[PDB]
Amino acid sequence: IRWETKSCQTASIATASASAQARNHVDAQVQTEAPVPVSVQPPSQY
Amino acid sequence: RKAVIKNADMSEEMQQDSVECATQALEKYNIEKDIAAHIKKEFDKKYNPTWHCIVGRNFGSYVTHETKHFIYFYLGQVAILLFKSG
Repeated sequence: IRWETKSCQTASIATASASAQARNHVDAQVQTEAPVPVSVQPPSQY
Repeated sequence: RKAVIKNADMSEEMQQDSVECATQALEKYNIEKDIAAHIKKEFDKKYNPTWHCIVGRNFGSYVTHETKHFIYFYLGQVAILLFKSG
């Protein structure tokens, strides 16, 4: 005959943002040098 | 660039908006993580959280989504997966 009223509640939760990324690239530039440290005719005496 | 939708379980309005949002994201950002972030954030605002977005040229996925909130499409050679879950 005794009806008791009760109130229930569950705990809340917490989320968080995040990200993923594959490997990254970057540019590059090269110029080949053309040095010619060469004389005309060295008179050798080997 | 040209948008091609391959799969969708999504209303026509969200489909077109997803493309438009991804299109702007791809114009604005070069890095996939930032492209995804733009697309995700815009959807949470317009269509309520919680959306997730994956952007890339090479991947496989296995995900669980809410009904009527999933699309997979290309912009050129870049695939975009967008869905709601949570």
